[PDB]
Amino acid sequence: RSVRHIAIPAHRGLITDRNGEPLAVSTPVTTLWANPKELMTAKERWPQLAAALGQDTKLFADRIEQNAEREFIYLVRGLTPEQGEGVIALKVPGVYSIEEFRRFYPAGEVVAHAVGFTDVDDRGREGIELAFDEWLAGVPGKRQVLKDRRGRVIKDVQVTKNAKPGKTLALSIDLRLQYLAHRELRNALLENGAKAGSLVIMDVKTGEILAMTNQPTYNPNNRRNLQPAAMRNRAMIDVFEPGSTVKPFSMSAALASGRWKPSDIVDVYPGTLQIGRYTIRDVSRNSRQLDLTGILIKSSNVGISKIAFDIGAESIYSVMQQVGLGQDTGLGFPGERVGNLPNHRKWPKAETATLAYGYGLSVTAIQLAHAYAALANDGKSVPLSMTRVDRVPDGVQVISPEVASTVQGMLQQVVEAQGGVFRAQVPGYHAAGKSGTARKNAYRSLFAGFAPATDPRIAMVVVIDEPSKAGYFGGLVSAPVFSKVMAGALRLMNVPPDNL
Ligand SMILES: *C(=O)[C@@H](NC(=O)/C(=N\OC(C)(C)C(=O)O)c1csc(N)n1)[C@H](C=C)NC(=O)NS(=O)(=O)n1nc(C2=NC=C(O)C(=O)C2)n(CCCS(C)(=O)=O)c1=O
Repeated sequence: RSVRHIAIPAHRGLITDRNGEPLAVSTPVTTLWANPKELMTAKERWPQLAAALGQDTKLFADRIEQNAEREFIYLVRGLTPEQGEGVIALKVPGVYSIEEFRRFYPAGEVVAHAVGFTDVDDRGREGIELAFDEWLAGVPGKRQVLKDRRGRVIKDVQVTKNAKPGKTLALSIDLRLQYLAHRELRNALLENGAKAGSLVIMDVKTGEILAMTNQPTYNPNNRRNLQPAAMRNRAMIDVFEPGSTVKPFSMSAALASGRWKPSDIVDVYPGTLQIGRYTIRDVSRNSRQLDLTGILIKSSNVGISKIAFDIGAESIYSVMQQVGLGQDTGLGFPGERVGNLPNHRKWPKAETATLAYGYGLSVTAIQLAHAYAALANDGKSVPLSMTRVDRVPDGVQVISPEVASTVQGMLQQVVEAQGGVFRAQVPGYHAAGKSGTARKNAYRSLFAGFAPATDPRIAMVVVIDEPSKAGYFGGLVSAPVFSKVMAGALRLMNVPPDNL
Protein backbone atom coordinates (compact mmCIF):
# COMPACT_ATOMS: atom_id res chain seq x y z
CA ARG A 1 0.00 0.00 0.00
CA SER A 2 1.28 3.50 -0.95
CA VAL A 3 -0.23 7.05 -0.88
CA ARG A 4 0.69 8.80 -4.15
CA HIS A 5 -0.01 11.97 -6.16
CA ILE A 6 -0.78 11.56 -9.88
CA ALA A 7 -1.35 14.10 -12.68
CA ILE A 8 -4.71 15.13 -14.16
CA PRO A 9 -4.16 15.99 -17.88
CA ALA A 10 -5.51 19.41 -19.04
CA HIS A 11 -7.78 19.93 -22.15
CA ARG A 12 -5.74 21.64 -24.96
CA GLY A 13 -7.33 24.89 -26.20
CA LEU A 14 -9.17 25.02 -29.50
CA ILE A 15 -7.48 26.72 -32.52
CA THR A 16 -9.96 28.47 -34.84
CA ASP A 17 -9.69 30.68 -37.92
CA ARG A 18 -10.59 34.38 -37.56
CA ASN A 19 -14.37 33.65 -37.75
CA GLY A 20 -14.42 30.72 -35.29
CA GLU A 21 -14.08 27.88 -37.86
CA PRO A 22 -12.30 24.94 -36.12
CA LEU A 23 -8.71 24.26 -37.22
CA ALA A 24 -7.31 22.15 -34.35
CA VAL A 25 -9.68 20.37 -31.94
CA SER A 26 -8.94 18.23 -28.81
CA THR A 27 -11.16 15.16 -29.32
CA PRO A 28 -11.78 12.18 -26.98
CA VAL A 29 -9.96 9.01 -28.07
CA THR A 30 -10.28 5.68 -26.22
CA THR A 31 -6.89 4.40 -25.00
CA LEU A 32 -6.32 0.84 -23.67
CA TRP A 33 -3.49 0.40 -21.19
CA ALA A 34 -2.30 -2.37 -18.90
CA ASN A 35 -0.39 -2.95 -15.71
CA PRO A 36 2.07 -5.86 -16.42
CA LYS A 37 2.31 -6.63 -12.66
CA GLU A 38 -1.49 -7.31 -12.52
CA LEU A 39 -1.38 -9.21 -15.91
CA MET A 40 1.04 -11.85 -14.41
CA THR A 41 -1.82 -13.27 -12.25
CA ALA A 42 -4.07 -13.87 -15.30
CA LYS A 43 -1.90 -15.65 -17.94
CA GLU A 44 -4.87 -17.79 -19.14
CA ARG A 45 -6.52 -14.56 -20.37
CA TRP A 46 -3.48 -13.36 -22.37
CA PRO A 47 -4.14 -15.17 -25.71
CA GLN A 48 -7.77 -13.88 -25.91
CA LEU A 49 -6.51 -10.38 -25.03
CA ALA A 50 -3.78 -10.67 -27.75
CA ALA A 51 -6.43 -11.83 -30.30
CA ALA A 52 -8.70 -8.88 -29.33
CA LEU A 53 -5.71 -6.51 -29.85
CA GLY A 54 -4.81 -8.28 -33.16
CA GLN A 55 -1.35 -9.30 -31.83
CA ASP A 56 0.38 -12.68 -32.24
CA THR A 57 -0.03 -14.67 -28.97
CA LYS A 58 3.74 -15.30 -28.51
CA LEU A 59 4.89 -11.74 -29.30
CA PHE A 60 2.21 -10.45 -26.86
CA ALA A 61 3.26 -12.89 -24.06
CA ASP A 62 6.98 -11.97 -24.71
CA ARG A 63 6.01 -8.24 -24.54
CA ILE A 64 4.37 -8.69 -21.09
CA GLU A 65 7.44 -10.59 -19.76
CA GLN A 66 9.91 -7.95 -21.16
CA ASN A 67 7.90 -5.16 -19.41
CA ALA A 68 7.26 -7.21 -16.16
CA GLU A 69 8.90 -4.53 -13.92
CA ARG A 70 6.66 -1.76 -15.31
CA GLU A 71 3.20 -0.76 -13.93
CA PHE A 72 2.08 0.89 -17.18
CA ILE A 73 2.26 0.00 -20.89
CA TYR A 74 0.10 1.21 -23.78
CA LEU A 75 -1.89 -1.60 -25.46
CA VAL A 76 -3.66 0.46 -28.19
CA ARG A 77 -4.34 4.23 -28.61
CA GLY A 78 -7.09 6.05 -30.52
CA LEU A 79 -9.98 3.57 -30.38
CA THR A 80 -13.74 4.33 -30.27
CA PRO A 81 -15.52 3.74 -26.84
CA GLU A 82 -17.39 0.78 -28.50
CA GLN A 83 -14.01 -0.80 -29.53
CA GLY A 84 -12.49 -0.24 -26.04
CA GLU A 85 -15.57 -1.76 -24.30
CA GLY A 86 -15.06 -4.98 -26.34
CA VAL A 87 -11.53 -5.43 -24.88
CA ILE A 88 -12.84 -4.39 -21.40
CA ALA A 89 -15.69 -7.05 -21.83
CA LEU A 90 -12.99 -9.77 -21.57
CA LYS A 91 -12.59 -8.45 -17.90
CA VAL A 92 -8.82 -9.17 -17.89
CA PRO A 93 -7.21 -8.21 -14.51
CA GLY A 94 -4.77 -5.34 -15.11
CA VAL A 95 -6.38 -4.04 -18.36
CA TYR A 96 -7.91 -0.49 -18.39
CA SER A 97 -9.66 1.90 -20.75
CA ILE A 98 -9.14 5.68 -20.63
CA GLU A 99 -10.61 8.63 -22.56
CA GLU A 100 -7.55 10.68 -23.67
CA PHE A 101 -7.50 13.96 -25.65
CA ARG A 102 -5.97 13.87 -29.10
CA ARG A 103 -5.86 16.57 -31.81
CA PHE A 104 -7.97 16.40 -34.98
CA TYR A 105 -7.37 18.93 -37.82
CA PRO A 106 -10.71 19.42 -39.65
CA ALA A 107 -9.19 21.29 -42.63
CA GLY A 108 -6.28 18.80 -42.92
CA GLU A 109 -3.73 19.62 -45.65
CA VAL A 110 -5.32 23.04 -46.34
CA VAL A 111 -3.85 24.80 -43.24
CA ALA A 112 -1.20 22.18 -42.18
CA HIS A 113 1.83 24.47 -42.56
CA ALA A 114 0.31 27.33 -40.56
CA VAL A 115 -1.35 25.25 -37.79
CA GLY A 116 1.36 22.58 -37.51
CA PHE A 117 0.66 19.68 -35.12
CA THR A 118 0.96 18.04 -31.66
CA ASP A 119 3.02 14.90 -30.90
CA VAL A 120 1.63 11.59 -29.48
CA ASP A 121 1.82 13.23 -25.95
CA ASP A 122 -0.44 16.18 -27.07
CA ARG A 123 2.42 18.75 -26.95
CA GLY A 124 2.92 21.34 -29.73
CA ARG A 125 5.57 20.02 -32.16
CA GLU A 126 5.30 22.31 -35.26
CA GLY A 127 3.71 25.54 -36.53
CA ILE A 128 1.27 27.51 -34.36
CA GLU A 129 0.79 24.41 -32.14
CA LEU A 130 4.46 24.80 -31.13
CA ALA A 131 4.69 28.66 -31.24
CA PHE A 132 1.65 29.07 -28.90
CA ASP A 133 2.12 25.88 -26.89
CA GLU A 134 2.05 27.63 -23.46
CA TRP A 135 -1.22 29.44 -24.30
CA LEU A 136 -2.84 26.22 -25.71
CA ALA A 137 -1.58 23.61 -23.23
CA GLY A 138 -3.17 24.76 -19.92
CA VAL A 139 -1.90 23.34 -16.59
CA PRO A 140 -2.27 19.69 -15.44
CA GLY A 141 -4.00 19.01 -12.12
CA LYS A 142 -3.04 16.63 -9.28
CA ARG A 143 -5.01 13.70 -7.71
CA GLN A 144 -4.22 11.84 -4.46
CA VAL A 145 -4.51 8.01 -4.66
CA LEU A 146 -3.84 4.83 -2.61
CA LYS A 147 -1.97 2.21 -4.70
CA ASP A 148 -1.50 -1.49 -3.88
CA ARG A 149 1.92 -3.33 -4.16
CA ARG A 150 1.37 -3.81 -7.94
CA GLY A 151 0.64 -0.07 -8.40
CA ARG A 152 -3.11 -0.65 -8.92
CA VAL A 153 -5.24 2.32 -7.78
CA ILE A 154 -7.23 0.96 -4.70
CA LYS A 155 -8.95 4.27 -3.84
CA ASP A 156 -9.35 7.83 -5.17
CA VAL A 157 -8.88 9.85 -1.97
CA GLN A 158 -9.14 13.51 -3.23
CA VAL A 159 -8.16 16.04 -5.91
CA THR A 160 -5.36 18.30 -4.55
CA LYS A 161 -5.19 20.62 -7.63
CA ASN A 162 -7.83 20.89 -10.38
CA ALA A 163 -6.60 20.93 -13.99
CA LYS A 164 -6.83 24.25 -15.84
CA PRO A 165 -7.89 23.94 -19.52
CA GLY A 166 -5.76 25.52 -22.28
CA LYS A 167 -6.99 28.68 -23.98
CA THR A 168 -8.80 29.17 -27.32
CA LEU A 169 -6.66 30.76 -30.06
CA ALA A 170 -8.24 32.55 -33.04
CA LEU A 171 -5.81 32.82 -35.96
CA SER A 172 -5.68 35.76 -38.42
CA ILE A 173 -6.31 33.15 -41.19
CA ASP A 174 -9.62 33.42 -43.04
CA LEU A 175 -10.36 29.76 -43.87
CA ARG A 176 -12.46 30.80 -46.95
CA LEU A 177 -9.42 32.66 -48.42
CA GLN A 178 -7.09 29.84 -47.25
CA TYR A 179 -9.16 27.23 -49.22
CA LEU A 180 -9.21 29.48 -52.31
CA ALA A 181 -5.43 30.15 -52.13
CA HIS A 182 -4.68 26.41 -51.46
CA ARG A 183 -6.75 25.29 -54.53
CA GLU A 184 -5.30 27.87 -56.95
CA LEU A 185 -1.68 27.32 -55.85
CA ARG A 186 -2.23 23.52 -56.27
CA ASN A 187 -3.73 24.09 -59.81
CA ALA A 188 -0.83 26.38 -60.83
CA LEU A 189 1.74 23.73 -59.73
CA LEU A 190 -0.06 21.23 -62.06
CA GLU A 191 -0.39 23.68 -65.00
CA ASN A 192 3.32 24.56 -64.76
CA GLY A 193 4.72 21.14 -63.66
CA ALA A 194 6.36 23.03 -60.79
CA LYS A 195 8.23 21.55 -57.83
CA ALA A 196 6.87 23.80 -55.04
CA GLY A 197 5.13 27.10 -54.29
CA SER A 198 3.82 29.56 -51.68
CA LEU A 199 0.96 32.04 -51.56
CA VAL A 200 0.55 34.65 -48.83
CA ILE A 201 -2.41 37.06 -48.44
CA MET A 202 -2.20 39.97 -46.00
CA ASP A 203 -4.62 42.61 -44.74
CA VAL A 204 -2.70 45.86 -45.45
CA LYS A 205 -4.63 47.79 -42.75
CA THR A 206 -4.29 45.36 -39.82
CA GLY A 207 -1.04 43.42 -40.48
CA GLU A 208 -3.04 40.11 -40.36
CA ILE A 209 -1.93 37.05 -42.39
CA LEU A 210 -5.27 36.13 -44.02
CA ALA A 211 -3.86 33.14 -45.90
CA MET A 212 -0.55 31.31 -46.00
CA THR A 213 -0.35 28.17 -48.17
CA ASN A 214 2.44 26.09 -49.67
CA GLN A 215 2.95 23.16 -52.00
CA PRO A 216 3.74 20.37 -51.43
CA THR A 217 1.60 19.86 -48.32
CA TYR A 218 0.59 16.93 -46.08
CA ASN A 219 -2.38 15.58 -44.11
CA PRO A 220 -1.56 16.28 -40.37
CA ASN A 221 -4.21 13.68 -39.38
CA ASN A 222 -2.23 10.87 -41.06
CA ARG A 223 1.50 11.70 -40.81
CA ARG A 224 2.55 8.06 -41.68
CA ASN A 225 5.59 8.56 -44.01
CA LEU A 226 6.25 11.71 -43.28
CA GLN A 227 8.07 13.51 -46.20
CA PRO A 228 10.36 16.35 -44.95
CA ALA A 229 9.88 18.49 -48.12
CA ALA A 230 6.06 18.32 -47.70
CA MET A 231 6.07 19.58 -44.07
CA ARG A 232 8.01 22.83 -44.71
CA ASN A 233 6.07 26.12 -44.18
CA ARG A 234 8.04 27.50 -47.18
CA ALA A 235 6.38 30.97 -46.92
CA MET A 236 8.24 31.46 -43.63
CA ILE A 237 11.20 29.02 -43.58
CA ASP A 238 12.45 29.15 -47.22
CA VAL A 239 14.47 32.16 -48.49
CA PHE A 240 14.72 33.30 -52.16
CA GLU A 241 16.09 36.10 -54.33
CA PRO A 242 13.11 38.43 -54.96
CA GLY A 243 14.62 39.86 -58.13
CA SER A 244 12.45 42.34 -60.08
CA THR A 245 9.73 42.39 -57.34
CA VAL A 246 11.99 44.77 -55.28
CA LYS A 247 12.24 47.36 -58.11
CA PRO A 248 9.27 49.38 -56.58
CA PHE A 249 11.43 49.84 -53.43
CA SER A 250 14.41 51.04 -55.50
CA MET A 251 11.86 53.38 -57.26
CA SER A 252 10.58 54.63 -53.83
CA ALA A 253 14.20 55.61 -52.95
CA ALA A 254 14.54 57.32 -56.36
CA LEU A 255 11.37 59.41 -55.86
CA ALA A 256 12.25 60.27 -52.22
CA SER A 257 15.78 61.48 -53.25
CA GLY A 258 14.40 64.69 -54.84
CA ARG A 259 16.25 63.83 -58.09
CA TRP A 260 13.61 61.76 -59.91
CA LYS A 261 10.02 62.17 -61.14
CA PRO A 262 8.01 59.39 -62.94
CA SER A 263 8.21 61.23 -66.30
CA ASP A 264 12.08 61.46 -66.13
CA ILE A 265 13.82 59.36 -68.81
CA VAL A 266 16.69 56.87 -68.68
CA ASP A 267 18.49 55.62 -71.79
CA VAL A 268 18.68 51.77 -71.57
CA TYR A 269 20.12 51.13 -75.07
CA PRO A 270 21.43 48.57 -76.10
CA GLY A 271 19.69 46.56 -73.34
CA THR A 272 22.99 45.70 -71.59
CA LEU A 273 25.45 47.65 -69.39
CA GLN A 274 29.04 46.59 -68.71
CA ILE A 275 30.49 47.36 -65.23
CA GLY A 276 34.02 45.90 -65.40
CA ARG A 277 33.71 42.09 -65.72
CA TYR A 278 29.95 42.11 -64.86
CA THR A 279 27.19 42.77 -67.44
CA ILE A 280 23.73 44.00 -66.43
CA ARG A 281 21.24 42.44 -68.92
CA ASP A 282 17.63 43.26 -69.81
CA VAL A 283 15.21 40.56 -71.15
CA SER A 284 13.84 42.59 -74.07
CA ARG A 285 16.60 44.70 -75.52
CA ASN A 286 14.81 46.94 -78.04
CA SER A 287 14.54 50.10 -75.98
CA ARG A 288 16.44 53.38 -75.73
CA GLN A 289 14.56 56.08 -73.73
CA LEU A 290 12.21 54.75 -71.05
CA ASP A 291 10.42 56.77 -68.41
CA LEU A 292 10.39 55.50 -64.76
CA THR A 293 7.00 53.80 -65.19
CA GLY A 294 8.38 52.24 -68.40
CA ILE A 295 11.38 50.85 -66.49
CA LEU A 296 8.93 48.93 -64.25
CA ILE A 297 6.58 47.94 -67.16
CA LYS A 298 9.52 46.62 -69.24
CA SER A 299 11.34 45.38 -66.05
CA SER A 300 14.60 46.99 -67.18
CA ASN A 301 17.59 45.94 -65.03
CA VAL A 302 19.71 48.50 -66.92
CA GLY A 303 17.18 51.29 -66.17
CA ILE A 304 16.90 50.60 -62.44
CA SER A 305 20.73 50.20 -62.22
CA LYS A 306 21.36 53.69 -63.77
CA ILE A 307 18.83 55.20 -61.31
CA ALA A 308 20.67 53.34 -58.44
CA PHE A 309 24.05 54.76 -59.52
CA ASP A 310 22.56 58.26 -59.42
CA ILE A 311 20.89 58.03 -55.98
CA GLY A 312 23.37 55.62 -54.38
CA ALA A 313 22.77 52.14 -52.91
CA GLU A 314 22.53 53.50 -49.29
CA SER A 315 19.14 55.11 -50.04
CA ILE A 316 17.87 51.81 -51.63
CA TYR A 317 19.19 49.60 -48.80
CA SER A 318 17.42 51.90 -46.28
CA VAL A 319 14.00 51.59 -47.99
CA MET A 320 14.39 47.77 -48.24
CA GLN A 321 15.46 47.54 -44.58
CA GLN A 322 12.56 49.81 -43.45
CA VAL A 323 9.91 47.72 -45.31
CA GLY A 324 11.37 44.60 -43.62
CA LEU A 325 13.23 42.77 -46.40
CA GLY A 326 15.79 40.50 -44.80
CA GLN A 327 14.69 41.76 -41.34
CA ASP A 328 13.13 39.92 -38.37
CA THR A 329 9.26 39.94 -38.61
CA GLY A 330 9.02 39.43 -34.82
CA LEU A 331 6.49 36.59 -35.38
CA GLY A 332 8.61 33.80 -33.80
CA PHE A 333 7.22 31.03 -35.98
CA PRO A 334 9.39 27.87 -35.57
CA GLY A 335 12.20 27.79 -38.11
CA GLU A 336 11.23 31.24 -39.51
CA ARG A 337 14.08 32.77 -41.54
CA VAL A 338 15.34 36.39 -41.42
CA GLY A 339 16.99 36.18 -44.87
CA ASN A 340 19.73 38.66 -45.84
CA LEU A 341 19.96 42.18 -47.15
CA PRO A 342 23.69 42.59 -47.88
CA ASN A 343 25.46 45.71 -46.64
CA HIS A 344 28.75 47.46 -47.38
CA ARG A 345 30.62 50.39 -45.85
CA LYS A 346 31.24 51.65 -49.45
CA TRP A 347 28.90 50.22 -52.09
CA PRO A 348 30.70 49.20 -55.31
CA LYS A 349 28.95 49.78 -58.66
CA ALA A 350 28.12 46.09 -59.41
CA GLU A 351 26.62 45.62 -55.88
CA THR A 352 24.63 48.91 -56.18
CA ALA A 353 23.01 47.57 -59.41
CA THR A 354 22.28 44.01 -58.18
CA LEU A 355 20.72 45.36 -54.94
CA ALA A 356 18.44 47.62 -57.06
CA TYR A 357 17.06 44.68 -59.05
CA GLY A 358 16.90 42.14 -56.19
CA TYR A 359 19.87 39.94 -57.10
CA GLY A 360 21.96 38.51 -54.24
CA LEU A 361 19.48 39.34 -51.47
CA SER A 362 17.29 36.75 -49.79
CA VAL A 363 13.81 37.20 -48.39
CA THR A 364 10.82 35.07 -47.37
CA ALA A 365 7.36 35.21 -49.02
CA ILE A 366 5.96 36.65 -45.70
CA GLN A 367 8.61 39.42 -45.83
CA LEU A 368 7.86 40.27 -49.44
CA ALA A 369 4.07 40.38 -48.78
CA HIS A 370 4.64 42.58 -45.66
CA ALA A 371 6.78 45.01 -47.75
CA TYR A 372 4.01 45.29 -50.42
CA ALA A 373 1.44 45.75 -47.60
CA ALA A 374 3.42 48.78 -46.34
CA LEU A 375 3.56 50.20 -49.87
CA ALA A 376 -0.23 49.56 -50.37
CA ASN A 377 -1.10 51.08 -46.93
CA ASP A 378 0.22 54.51 -48.11
CA GLY A 379 3.73 53.67 -46.84
CA LYS A 380 2.67 52.72 -43.29
CA SER A 381 3.79 49.27 -42.04
CA VAL A 382 1.35 47.69 -39.54
CA PRO A 383 3.09 44.94 -37.43
CA LEU A 384 2.50 41.35 -38.64
CA SER A 385 0.09 39.04 -36.84
CA MET A 386 -0.69 35.30 -37.07
CA THR A 387 -3.62 35.87 -34.64
CA ARG A 388 -6.94 37.74 -35.09
CA VAL A 389 -6.37 41.47 -34.53
CA ASP A 390 -9.23 43.27 -32.71
CA ARG A 391 -7.18 46.31 -31.57
CA VAL A 392 -4.87 47.33 -34.42
CA PRO A 393 -1.38 48.35 -33.18
CA ASP A 394 0.11 51.65 -34.37
CA GLY A 395 1.98 51.33 -37.68
CA VAL A 396 5.31 52.92 -38.59
CA GLN A 397 5.57 55.31 -41.55
CA VAL A 398 8.37 53.61 -43.60
CA ILE A 399 7.85 55.38 -47.01
CA SER A 400 6.37 58.88 -47.21
CA PRO A 401 2.64 58.82 -48.13
CA GLU A 402 3.19 60.91 -51.35
CA VAL A 403 6.01 58.61 -52.55
CA ALA A 404 4.01 55.47 -51.67
CA SER A 405 0.96 56.91 -53.55
CA THR A 406 3.12 57.65 -56.63
CA VAL A 407 4.70 54.12 -56.61
CA GLN A 408 1.17 52.60 -56.17
CA GLY A 409 0.06 54.44 -59.40
CA MET A 410 3.18 53.15 -61.24
CA LEU A 411 2.37 49.59 -60.16
CA GLN A 412 -1.24 49.94 -61.36
CA GLN A 413 0.28 50.92 -64.72
CA VAL A 414 2.55 47.84 -64.64
CA VAL A 415 -0.64 45.77 -64.52
CA GLU A 416 -2.97 47.88 -66.76
CA ALA A 417 -0.77 49.76 -69.29
CA GLN A 418 -0.15 48.62 -72.88
CA GLY A 419 2.70 46.12 -72.79
CA GLY A 420 2.03 45.49 -69.07
CA VAL A 421 1.49 42.33 -66.97
CA PHE A 422 -2.12 41.95 -68.26
CA ARG A 423 -2.56 38.46 -66.71
CA ALA A 424 -2.55 40.07 -63.20
CA GLN A 425 -5.67 42.13 -64.04
CA VAL A 426 -8.45 41.43 -61.55
CA PRO A 427 -11.98 41.49 -63.12
CA GLY A 428 -14.01 44.40 -61.70
CA TYR A 429 -11.06 46.01 -59.84
CA HIS A 430 -7.96 48.08 -60.42
CA ALA A 431 -4.92 46.02 -59.27
CA ALA A 432 -1.23 46.91 -58.93
CA GLY A 433 1.90 44.84 -58.70
CA LYS A 434 5.14 43.58 -60.18
CA SER A 435 6.28 40.21 -61.40
CA GLY A 436 9.74 38.70 -61.11
CA THR A 437 11.71 35.80 -62.57
CA ALA A 438 14.84 34.57 -60.80
CA ARG A 439 17.35 32.14 -62.36
CA LYS A 440 18.46 29.83 -59.52
CA ASN A 441 18.36 26.49 -66.32
CA ALA A 442 16.12 26.49 -63.10
CA TYR A 443 13.70 29.37 -62.26
CA ARG A 444 11.54 30.88 -59.50
CA SER A 445 8.43 32.73 -60.81
CA LEU A 446 7.05 35.61 -58.74
CA PHE A 447 4.22 38.07 -58.50
CA ALA A 448 3.65 40.58 -55.71
CA GLY A 449 0.81 43.05 -55.61
CA PHE A 450 -2.22 44.58 -53.97
CA ALA A 451 -5.78 45.68 -54.62
CA PRO A 452 -8.12 47.50 -55.09
CA ALA A 453 -5.63 50.14 -56.32
CA THR A 454 -7.98 53.09 -55.49
CA ASP A 455 -8.28 52.02 -51.77
CA PRO A 456 -5.93 49.02 -51.09
CA ARG A 457 -7.14 46.27 -48.82
CA ILE A 458 -5.14 43.12 -49.59
CA ALA A 459 -1.47 42.43 -50.47
CA MET A 460 -0.55 39.08 -52.07
CA VAL A 461 2.63 37.22 -53.02
CA VAL A 462 2.67 34.17 -55.39
CA VAL A 463 5.90 32.13 -55.60
CA ILE A 464 6.11 29.21 -58.07
CA ASP A 465 9.31 27.18 -57.73
CA GLU A 466 10.85 25.54 -60.83
CA PRO A 467 8.00 25.68 -63.44
CA SER A 468 8.96 23.00 -65.99
CA LYS A 469 6.97 24.05 -69.12
CA ALA A 470 8.20 26.52 -71.80
CA GLY A 471 6.67 29.37 -69.76
CA TYR A 472 8.70 30.46 -66.76
CA PHE A 473 8.44 34.26 -66.48
CA GLY A 474 6.62 35.55 -63.40
CA GLY A 475 4.26 37.63 -65.55
CA LEU A 476 3.15 34.47 -67.35
CA VAL A 477 3.30 31.89 -64.46
CA SER A 478 2.50 33.73 -61.21
CA ALA A 479 0.42 36.77 -62.41
CA PRO A 480 -2.71 34.68 -63.37
CA VAL A 481 -2.65 33.03 -59.91
CA PHE A 482 -2.63 36.51 -58.32
CA SER A 483 -5.61 37.46 -60.57
CA LYS A 484 -7.81 34.45 -59.58
CA VAL A 485 -6.97 34.50 -55.85
CA MET A 486 -7.26 38.34 -55.54
CA ALA A 487 -10.67 38.33 -57.39
CA GLY A 488 -11.92 35.59 -55.02
CA ALA A 489 -10.49 37.19 -51.83
CA LEU A 490 -11.99 40.62 -52.68
CA ARG A 491 -15.43 39.03 -53.36
CA LEU A 492 -15.31 36.96 -50.07
CA MET A 493 -14.42 40.15 -48.15
CA ASN A 494 -17.26 42.12 -49.85
CA VAL A 495 -14.80 44.72 -51.16
CA PRO A 496 -16.68 47.08 -53.50
CA PRO A 497 -15.47 46.84 -57.14
CA ASP A 498 -13.49 50.02 -58.08
CA ASN A 499 -13.08 49.54 -61.85
CA LEU A 500 -16.34 51.23 -62.89
C1 LIG B 1 13.35 40.52 -62.57
O1 LIG B 1 12.83 39.59 -61.98
C2 LIG B 1 14.39 40.25 -63.61
N1 LIG B 1 15.12 39.03 -63.27
C3 LIG B 1 16.44 38.92 -63.40
O2 LIG B 1 17.16 39.81 -63.83
C4 LIG B 1 16.99 37.57 -63.03
N2 LIG B 1 17.10 36.68 -63.95
O3 LIG B 1 16.61 37.13 -65.22
C5 LIG B 1 16.47 35.97 -66.14
C6 LIG B 1 16.12 36.64 -67.46
C7 LIG B 1 15.33 35.08 -65.66
C8 LIG B 1 17.77 35.16 -66.37
O4 LIG B 1 18.86 35.69 -66.06
O5 LIG B 1 17.63 34.04 -66.88
C9 LIG B 1 17.36 37.39 -61.62
C10 LIG B 1 17.12 38.28 -60.62
S1 LIG B 1 17.55 37.61 -59.10
C11 LIG B 1 18.13 36.18 -59.92
N3 LIG B 1 18.69 35.17 -59.24
N4 LIG B 1 17.97 36.20 -61.22
C12 LIG B 1 13.73 40.05 -65.00
C13 LIG B 1 14.60 40.51 -66.16
C14 LIG B 1 14.80 42.00 -66.20
N5 LIG B 1 12.38 40.60 -65.02
C15 LIG B 1 11.29 39.82 -65.08
O6 LIG B 1 11.31 38.60 -65.15
N6 LIG B 1 10.11 40.52 -64.99
S2 LIG B 1 8.66 39.87 -65.26
O7 LIG B 1 8.49 38.66 -64.52
O8 LIG B 1 7.72 40.93 -65.07
N7 LIG B 1 8.53 39.44 -66.94
N8 LIG B 1 9.46 39.94 -67.88
C16 LIG B 1 9.02 39.39 -69.06
C17 LIG B 1 9.53 39.47 -70.43
N9 LIG B 1 9.52 40.72 -71.03
C18 LIG B 1 9.97 40.92 -72.30
C19 LIG B 1 10.44 39.91 -73.04
O9 LIG B 1 10.89 40.10 -74.30
C20 LIG B 1 10.49 38.53 -72.48
O10 LIG B 1 10.93 37.58 -73.17
C21 LIG B 1 10.00 38.38 -71.12
N10 LIG B 1 7.88 38.63 -68.87
C22 LIG B 1 7.11 37.86 -69.87
C23 LIG B 1 5.62 38.21 -69.91
C24 LIG B 1 5.40 39.68 -70.22
S3 LIG B 1 3.70 40.12 -70.51
C25 LIG B 1 3.78 41.72 -71.22
O11 LIG B 1 3.15 39.20 -71.48
O12 LIG B 1 3.03 40.21 -69.24
C26 LIG B 1 7.57 38.65 -67.53
O13 LIG B 1 6.64 38.08 -67.02
